[PDB]
Amino acid sequence: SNPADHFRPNLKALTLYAERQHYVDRWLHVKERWLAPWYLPWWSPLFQLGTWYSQRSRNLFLVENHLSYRPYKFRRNDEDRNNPY
Amino acid sequence: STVAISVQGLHYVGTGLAAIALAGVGLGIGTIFGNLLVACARQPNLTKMLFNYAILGFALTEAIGLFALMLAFLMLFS
Amino acid sequence: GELFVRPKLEEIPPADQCRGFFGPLNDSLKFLRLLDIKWMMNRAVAMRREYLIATPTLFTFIWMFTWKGAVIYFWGDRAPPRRMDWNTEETGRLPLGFKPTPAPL
Amino acid sequence: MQGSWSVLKKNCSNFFPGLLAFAQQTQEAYGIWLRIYNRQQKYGPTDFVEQSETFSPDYHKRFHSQDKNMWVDKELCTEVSQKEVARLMTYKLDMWRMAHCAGALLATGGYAIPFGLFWLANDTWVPSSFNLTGEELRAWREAQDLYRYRSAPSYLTDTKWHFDFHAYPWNETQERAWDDLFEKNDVRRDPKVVRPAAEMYDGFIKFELIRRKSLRHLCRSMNIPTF
Amino acid sequence: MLLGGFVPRRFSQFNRDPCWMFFIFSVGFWLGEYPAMMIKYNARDLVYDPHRYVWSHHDDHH
Amino acid sequence: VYTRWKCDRLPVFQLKLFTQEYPMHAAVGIFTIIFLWKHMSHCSEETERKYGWWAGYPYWRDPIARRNETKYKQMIINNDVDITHPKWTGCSVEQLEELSRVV
Amino acid sequence: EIQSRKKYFQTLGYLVAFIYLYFLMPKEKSFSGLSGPDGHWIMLPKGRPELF
Amino acid sequence: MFLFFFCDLFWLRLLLCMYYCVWSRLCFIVYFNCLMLIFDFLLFCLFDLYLFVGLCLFLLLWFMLFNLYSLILYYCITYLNLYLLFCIVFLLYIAFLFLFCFLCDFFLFNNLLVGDSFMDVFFIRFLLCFLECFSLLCRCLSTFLRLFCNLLSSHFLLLMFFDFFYFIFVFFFYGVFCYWFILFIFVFCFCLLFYVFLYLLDLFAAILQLFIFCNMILQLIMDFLLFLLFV
Amino acid sequence: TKYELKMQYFDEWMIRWRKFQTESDWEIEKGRQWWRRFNMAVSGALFCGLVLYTSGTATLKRQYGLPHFFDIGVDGQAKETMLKTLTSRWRYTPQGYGRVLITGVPTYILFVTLEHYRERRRMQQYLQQNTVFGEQMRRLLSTGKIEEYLPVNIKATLPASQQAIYNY
Amino acid sequence: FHFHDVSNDAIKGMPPSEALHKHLENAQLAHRICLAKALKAGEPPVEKCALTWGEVLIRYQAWSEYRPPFQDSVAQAKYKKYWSKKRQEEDDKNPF
Amino acid sequence: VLFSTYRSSRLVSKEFLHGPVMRFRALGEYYFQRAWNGTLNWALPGEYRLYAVMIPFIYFYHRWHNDHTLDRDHVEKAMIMRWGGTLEDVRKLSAKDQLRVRCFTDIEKLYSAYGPKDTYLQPPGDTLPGKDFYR
Ligand SMILES: CCCCCCCCCCCCCCCCCC(=O)OC[C@H](COP(=O)([O-])OCC(O)COP(=O)([O-])OC[C@@H](COC(=O)CCCCCCCCCCCCCCCCC)OC(=O)CCCCCCCCCCCCCCCCC)OC(=O)CCCCCCCCCCCCCCCCC
Ligand SMILES: CCCCCCCCCCCCCCCCCC(=O)OC[C@H](COP(=O)([O-])OCC(O)COP(=O)([O-])OC[C@@H](COC(=O)CCCCCCCCCCCCCCCCC)OC(=O)CCCCCCCCCCCCCCCCC)OC(=O)CCCCCCCCCCCCCCCCC
Ligand SMILES: CCCCCCCCCCCCCCCCCC(=O)OC[C@H](COP(=O)([O-])OCC(O)COP(=O)([O-])OC[C@@H](COC(=O)CCCCCCCCCCCCCCCCC)OC(=O)CCCCCCCCCCCCCCCCC)OC(=O)CCCCCCCCCCCCCCCCC
Ligand SMILES: CCCCCCCCCCCCCCCCCC(=O)OC[C@H](COP(=O)([O-])OCC(O)COP(=O)([O-])OC[C@@H](COC(=O)CCCCCCCCCCCCCCCCC)OC(=O)CCCCCCCCCCCCCCCCC)OC(=O)CCCCCCCCCCCCCCCCC
Ligand SMILES: CCCCCCCCCCCCCCCCCC(=O)OC[C@H](COP(=O)([O-])OCC(O)COP(=O)([O-])OC[C@@H](COC(=O)CCCCCCCCCCCCCCCCC)OC(=O)CCCCCCCCCCCCCCCCC)OC(=O)CCCCCCCCCCCCCCCCC
Ligand SMILES: CCCCCCCCCCCCCCCCCC(=O)OC[C@H](COP(=O)([O-])OCC[N+](C)(C)C)OC(=O)CCCCCCCCCCCCCCCCC
Ligand SMILES: CCCCCCCCCCCCCCCCCC(=O)OC[C@H](COP(=O)([O-])OCC[N+](C)(C)C)OC(=O)CCCCCCCCCCCCCCCCC
Repeated sequence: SNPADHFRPNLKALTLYAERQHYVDRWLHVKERWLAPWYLPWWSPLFQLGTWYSQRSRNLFLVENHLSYRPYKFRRNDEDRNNPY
Repeated sequence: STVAISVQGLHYVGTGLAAIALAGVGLGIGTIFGNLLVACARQPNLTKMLFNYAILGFALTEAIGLFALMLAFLMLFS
Repeated sequence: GELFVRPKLEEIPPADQCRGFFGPLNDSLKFLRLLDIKWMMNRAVAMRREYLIATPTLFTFIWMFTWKGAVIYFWGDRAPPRRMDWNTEETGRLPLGFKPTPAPL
Repeated sequence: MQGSWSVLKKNCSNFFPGLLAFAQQTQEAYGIWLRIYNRQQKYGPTDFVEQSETFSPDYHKRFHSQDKNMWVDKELCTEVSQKEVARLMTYKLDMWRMAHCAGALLATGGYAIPFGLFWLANDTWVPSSFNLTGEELRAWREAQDLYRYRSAPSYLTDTKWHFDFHAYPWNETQERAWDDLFEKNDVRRDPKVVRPAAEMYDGFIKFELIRRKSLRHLCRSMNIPTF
Repeated sequence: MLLGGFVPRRFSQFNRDPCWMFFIFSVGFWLGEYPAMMIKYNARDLVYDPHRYVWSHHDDHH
Repeated sequence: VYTRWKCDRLPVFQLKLFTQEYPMHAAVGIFTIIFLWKHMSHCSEETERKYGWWAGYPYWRDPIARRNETKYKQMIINNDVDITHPKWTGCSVEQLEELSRVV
Repeated sequence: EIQSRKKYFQTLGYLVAFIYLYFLMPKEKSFSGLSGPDGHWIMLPKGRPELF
Repeated sequence: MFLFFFCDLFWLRLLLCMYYCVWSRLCFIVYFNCLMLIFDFLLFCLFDLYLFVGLCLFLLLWFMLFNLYSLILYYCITYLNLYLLFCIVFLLYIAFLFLFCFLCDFFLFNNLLVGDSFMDVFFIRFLLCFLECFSLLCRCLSTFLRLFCNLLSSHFLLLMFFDFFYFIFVFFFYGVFCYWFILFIFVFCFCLLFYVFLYLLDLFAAILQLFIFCNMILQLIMDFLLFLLFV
Repeated sequence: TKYELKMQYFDEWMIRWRKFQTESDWEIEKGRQWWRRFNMAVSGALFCGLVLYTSGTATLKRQYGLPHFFDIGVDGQAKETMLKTLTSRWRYTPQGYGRVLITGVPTYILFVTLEHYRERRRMQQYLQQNTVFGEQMRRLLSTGKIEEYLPVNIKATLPASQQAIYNY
Repeated sequence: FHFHDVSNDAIKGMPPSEALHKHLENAQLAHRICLAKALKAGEPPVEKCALTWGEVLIRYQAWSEYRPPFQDSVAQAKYKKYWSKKRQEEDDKNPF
Repeated sequence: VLFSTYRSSRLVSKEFLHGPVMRFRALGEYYFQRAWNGTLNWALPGEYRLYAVMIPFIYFYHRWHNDHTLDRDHVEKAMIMRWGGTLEDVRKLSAKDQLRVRCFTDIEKLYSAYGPKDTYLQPPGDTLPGKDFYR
């Protein structure tokens, strides 16, 4: 135990936390702001690169019909194997 | 009945078993050098070259022991 | 290892000489060549087109080692439980007396 | 050459006249190319017309073969004059650079405008039609020559180093040819002395086996856009 | 690569080069910190913490 | 004579190095970075308590609770959230007042 | 000349960084709470009542 | 979660800036074989077979600045994590593999089908091809595992032995003044011998492990190289 | 019109509030998936056709000539038929950048156009829905902002065993 | 008022939807109790009821994300394929 | 046109900070630019004195950091847990008492796996406080 503790980074300075929802929403707002202007047509490769893959992935998530339960990604406690909630 | 039992000392046993792996590794290394001598007395002009290969062999063979040793530590420190 | 030279048209043995799982699929059995995987493998080896056997394998491994492995691990569907929580199909519908907003026009 | 404000003003002033001239040159060059292409398809060898495949011996990758995929039309003077061929070559260079710029515009929509400002500030990648006077044309040619100077030595060094590191000439005459091929321009090279290097290198790397990095250096030296 | 440089023949020569002067100072620190620990941690008046059984790292990591 | 390493400035050489010398390696690295930040950028509170602190989690002050309290206070104050709304409490305001008078 | 000046400035900057890191910078998440930050949340929404 | 931390190389970066503002020749390289792939003259390769030299040199420098200096007490190997090493090896190995695959030459994989036409294709050759395709990925995994395990085991052993030496030196040196002084002197001499032996072993093993780390990558590259003969 | 910028917020919200996904919305998404696959298939077919048409004559002769892998007889007949059909008339056979453009630009345009108009179709479908998702879509297009916790505000239907929270 | 039992033993034989809803209800009950105490004391609610509100928020996020699978042809086929009679008998036999 | 891509576009004069730069280069070059200073992959020099100087310095600053920043956390945790479970409780002690406690922690560190186990295992019948003393 004590010997194992010697293999840690020794210059940790600061830790910041952010919810996935929050920064995903902020990123989407940035993307909408930069892809909104008229001088970037929807058929341009840049616009499709920005939008199509995200749309496809979100559609795949929505279509999902799984017989098992996937525990919430951001639970308070994910260390207990016998408690998915 | 249904009991969730947690024994603590078992992590020693497993650890010891992992060390048995070294019994091969060690032996294997010896074999290499054994042949090395029989190869240096059979063509000494290549000694240096042979030595290099032996070292390569040692480094590959030793690697395996480390794997086992890692497991021991994992179980010995958990 | 060494350079590979494709065989000439005259150096390629005839299809009738190839063997399947049990035996050659000669006349009256030619259409079974499509279904016999071993016959196709032997034919590919005979024609020096061994890549048809090797390329799909390696790529598949890569595809598993790179992209599908993690997808199955993180997003795959585990085995269903014994007592299953089916959907009653009651959720989502708007309540009685609700006045939905008009659609764009 | 580096970008400058004077060149930016020059190219912004002559932007639309340059585009109109480029369009006229495009029509003329299409006519010339149509004549040449019809003649090639009609009187060309079977391998040249059918685009015979030549694969490398190591990785079996197709590339143009100098013997089979290139054909000199000895009787082209009847249909097309020398000046027309020169016009077509110049237009091909201008059209390549314009095509790359247009592709960037279509790809990035309106976000290419600042990059267009960087583009018009330098004569390296603008068409020759943007110059409406002798002095402007001279400066444009100076920019092209500067790019050639920048790119050529890398190509020459790549070729020479790879050969010298992995092979040597067979005989003394080949040795002299190879050594004299890569002399600086301040001395005059005798073509008769240097010619055997062509066969010596044909033994090493034909045009069909040219590597991608060497090709990039060559296209840089030829003022051909590479991105 | 250990190719060359000043190499003192004996202890008395460590003072013939500033770098080896710093080295011998550091060696003095290294070797002299052990006697200090012997004196400090084997002292007569050193007393174990009365509350040493209140908490230990062993129960924490377990 | 012109060389990329000697004549170009550092950002330009960086772009050239990772675009015309090692483009595949850069692509794979970016792929791996995206994967790491998509699947290995989360830590639960229990995980932090078990492993997130050098000497161990100081339960005697519970800094995680204070951090969350600051977070939620900031969100409520900035977003003008009415935490007494029935959806948060599961009961009407009048029932809440009745409960307050009871307890 | 250029590299000498650049490396001189880089050396000074690295020296300052080294001193701060190994002699002034506190380690985060201290047990006692006397030194270093315990972490905090960022990118929280602001002025979005409809979000809740 | 975003953790802000720093590597343990800042002093070494300072020394690099101080000592390499001026040019110096390099004549000793841990993995020299990346520079000499071809040994028979008149053989040449159209593939960019020297592309690995720069990455090899930088990787050697980085791993040496970390691993070799880690023998100094309290020096930290900042990157010592299993999955981080997996990421590094994944980058290098998969990048070169994708370089060979993007070539779109399927004949390059003909050698994967092991054996000759005499061997049964489905029951022998195809199973050997399966095993070889598996072995490529296993080589990647073994490379990164071998690099991680060596460092971890060596440093665990060093820490434990140092702890034992501190214990006996501090709490049993008084025996020098006692009648059992000979036992303590024997033990102390044994500990000094063990100290020197461990340090020498670690110094050799670090360099050798870097050599093998680069050798695995170069072996991946060499397995798919084809050489033409000048005529 | 750029529907993706509007629809990304809606899709993220639906994922966050997927509990209230009726079977109708699920069918809508499945139809979107099916149409995406169909668009991929047709675009790939167009790309293959353009590649085949622009292929060199020698390339076609090698590809659709002897030997025959199976040698059944139908294989040879089909290969000869295709080879004759392609080599009968004159074909523009560009190389390099030109073949890239000819083969790719039509494919990209077709795929992008089909996908964009299917996105518009999905937006209309969700507009016509009589579920909470449809109401959210209408509110999004009206006010321009996604109203989270809408299902619990307007008291969207819940299973009989989970209506206690609405009991106020 | 009464808190639901969401212990591991109770949770083991429960559907995911029921467990999530019970957790949400427990969070709401705790939040309303804390708010009632704050109102009785007269102090502001935000200065006392922030953590309980956050717990309600996180339970809402976990509760709204889960959509029980629809019972259709493919889902029923998968369930019947995995849960054969042999597997059901084996599950019954196992005491764990 | 805005920024040059060439390193030749100078931003300062050739003589800017010439003196300090020359002193810095003199410091760098005196010991390193020598025939016997042949490095192994730029990391291990041939000059002995570089080792003799840099190994002690690296150890010294690493040890200072470890003693004053890293191990201090464990020491403070032991003090807090064994003497009240709160910082104020520890501060209620005098500096001498804290010194005694910290030195006992050092003792435990030096024993580690080889010292007596009665430093943390309470023998039966011992009269000293147990784990439930403050609970
Ligand atoms: C609106 C939607 C947009 C979609 C998104 C697009 C995104 C941008 C990508 C680029 C798009 C093209 C940009 C315009 C290029 C200009 C036109 C052109 O081809 O120039 C000829 C020229 C030909 O080059 P080459 O090397 O000589 O060709 C060798 C051939 O053997 C040459 O053959 P040859 O030797 O026999 O000689 C023939 C020559 C003989 O002719 C002549 O000599 C006369 C001159 C003719 C050409 C003139 C070009 C002028 C260019 C400048 C235009 C003015 C710009 C003004 C700018 C300022 C404006 C204010 O004539 C030709 O050049 C013909 C070439 C073949 C035609 C290519 C066009 C095909 C696409 C168009 C049809 C699409 C239909 C859609 C249907 C939809 C169905 C569903 O093109 C180029 O220089 C190549 C483009 C360079 C940039 C490449 C960038 C990467 C491309 C990747 C594309 C991948 C697929 C798409 C998806 C991308 C996703 C990532
Ligand atoms: C109206 C006009 C007419 C209509 C339009 C017509 C069409 C126009 C478009 C087409 C034009 C084409 C021709 C263009 C030629 C010029 C190109 C060029 O740039 O030349 C260099 C050009 C100068 O050219 P030059 O002086 O003429 O020299 C040319 C020589 O021949 C030297 O030549 P060279 O060959 O040596 O130079 C080449 C160099 C060109 O590059 C450069 O020179 C670099 C330029 C940037 C340098 C920046 C340095 C300064 C950095 C400052 C940082 C910030 C400082 C602090 C600021 C504080 C502010 C408060 O290297 C490259 O070519 C590298 C290419 C790399 C390609 C990267 C591809 C990535 C692909 C990704 C992977 C994908 C894989 C597939 C995945 C598939 C997955 C499915 O550079 C500049 O002028 C530098 C400008 C710097 C601007 C300020 C710094 C950035 C400001 C950013 C503001 C952001 C605001 C928003 C922020 C929002 C935050 C939320
Ligand atoms: C809220 C609290 C504040 C924090 C906010 C943070 C916001 C975060 C947003 C969200 C981000 C999420 C993702 C995070 C992922 C992190 C991953 C990570 O850490 O990986 C480990 C990894 C460790 O890398 P490494 O191996 O240690 O090497 C990186 C080192 O920087 C060394 O590498 P290198 O040496 O190769 O680097 C090149 C180096 C080459 O060498 C040098 O240039 C030497 C200097 C080195 C400086 C950098 C090292 C820093 C050392 C520690 C700090 C130094 C002391 C600071 C004192 C602070 C006092 C409070 O050159 C530079 O560093 C260029 C900058 C030079 C600046 C010089 C300034 C001179 C000013 C002179 C003024 C004079 C005024 C006179 C007025 C007179 C009036 C009369 O970190 C990174 O790779 C970088 C991560 C950065 C991610 C982006 C973060 C966003 C930007 C935040 C900027 C905040 C600015 C505001 C702060 C204000 C004070 C509170
Ligand atoms: C050149 C490169 C070389 C170097 C390689 C270097 C790398 C190593 C190689 C290995 C790869 C390493 C991995 C690196 C990471 C790359 C990314 C990655 O892995 O992403 C996977 C990732 C996996 O998806 P995911 O994110 O995990 O999500 C899973 C969901 O399934 C996603 O759902 P979704 O909504 O996105 O839809 C996906 C859909 C994708 O598929 C579709 O959307 C529909 C089909 C698309 C067809 C595309 C065109 C094909 C050609 C059309 C026809 C041409 C000829 C026309 C003329 C004919 C004349 C007669 O797939 C499915 O869902 C499966 C549907 C299967 C239906 C089967 C129905 C039964 C009947 C048909 C089969 C049985 C027939 C028996 C016949 C028996 C006869 C006796 O993405 C995908 O695979 C899907 C999106 C991309 C689709 C691209 C479609 C084109 C593919 C290329 C085709 C042509 C080249 C291959 C042949 C070459 C021959 C020379
Ligand atoms: C923001 C936009 C994002 C875009 C995303 C899309 C990707 C990027 C787009 C394009 C980017 C620009 C650059 C592309 C590469 C340029 C390559 C190049 O320089 O070629 C020059 C070359 C010109 O030189 P050339 O001398 O005229 O001819 C070449 C020589 O023959 C050469 O002679 P050779 O001796 O080298 O001969 C060998 C040659 C022979 O080939 C050729 O050169 C012929 C042309 C290619 C034919 C490919 C079709 C083969 C047959 C497919 C059959 C599929 C059946 C499936 C049925 C399914 C039924 C259920 O190569 C091969 O043999 C390679 C065959 C391909 C093997 C593919 C293996 C894939 C393995 C898949 C692994 C697993 C994947 C994941 C799992 C998926 C499933 C779950 O160009 C071409 O030949 C054609 C270029 C076409 C460029 C791509 C056009 C892109 C259109 C995009 C449409 C979709 C957009 C989607 C957007 C989404 C929203 C944003
Ligand atoms: C190419 C091969 C190189 C081989 C070099 C061999 C060096 C031989 C060193 C001999 C002994 C040196 C003793 C130093 C004592 C310092 C003071 C001290 O107290 O230290 C005690 C420390 C630790 O001793 P300790 O463990 O007894 O400390 C006790 C402290 N308590 C009780 C608190 C725990 O000594 C060391 O750690 C020295 C180990 C050196 C191992 C060799 C490292 C080589 C790799 C780094 C090379 C750096 C070169 C840089 C050059 C510039 C690069 C650009
Ligand atoms: C305590 C637990 C310990 C567990 C330890 C487990 C091991 C962890 C090891 C971590 C370190 C090593 C990581 C090595 C790298 C692994 C890579 C990997 O598997 O990542 C896969 C993952 C898969 O991504 P994904 O997980 O988002 O997959 C999406 C699939 N659905 C939507 C169905 C859920 O890749 C990524 O994360 C990167 C994705 C973005 C970059 C690629 C985009 C292009 C995709 C092309 C195909 C599809 C689009 C169509 C074509 C293009 C059109 C423009």
